[PDB]
Amino acid sequence: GMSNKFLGTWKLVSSENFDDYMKALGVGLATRKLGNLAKPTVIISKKGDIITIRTESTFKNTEISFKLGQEFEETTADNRKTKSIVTLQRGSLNQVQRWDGKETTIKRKLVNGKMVAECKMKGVVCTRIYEKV
Ligand SMILES: CCCCCCCCCCCCCCCC(=O)O
Repeated sequence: GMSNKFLGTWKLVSSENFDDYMKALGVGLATRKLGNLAKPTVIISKKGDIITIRTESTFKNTEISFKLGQEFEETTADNRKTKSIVTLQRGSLNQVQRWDGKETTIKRKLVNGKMVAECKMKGVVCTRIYEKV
């Protein structure tokens, strides 16, 4: 299953191309301005085969709980109501969200002890680097 090295608290230290990613998702300007300023904490935990990813920031908190390979309903930080799934691939923790005939992916992987999130929408790609704290 998911590596235990994902478990714990992670802090955003770098974000690249997040503004264009949010645009591609259809996020409006005022929300994007706050989104670009946010430096969330992400807390990954597990109870049995249920994994929880909680995101905390001054602007927005989100939380998803899921089993790998099992579709679930998600309300995103930007309040999209999506059909989502999280699966592993070569140890990467990969999330897909689908809504209104659209799709976006968020791939979270461990790289030299950091967690790197790569987000893709319509060929637009974001990279967010987190330090374990
Ligand atoms: C919770 C982040 C700040 C709030 C930003 C709200 C508008 C965009 C939200 C949707 C995209 C979220 C992608 C997060 C990927 C990650 O975990 O780094």
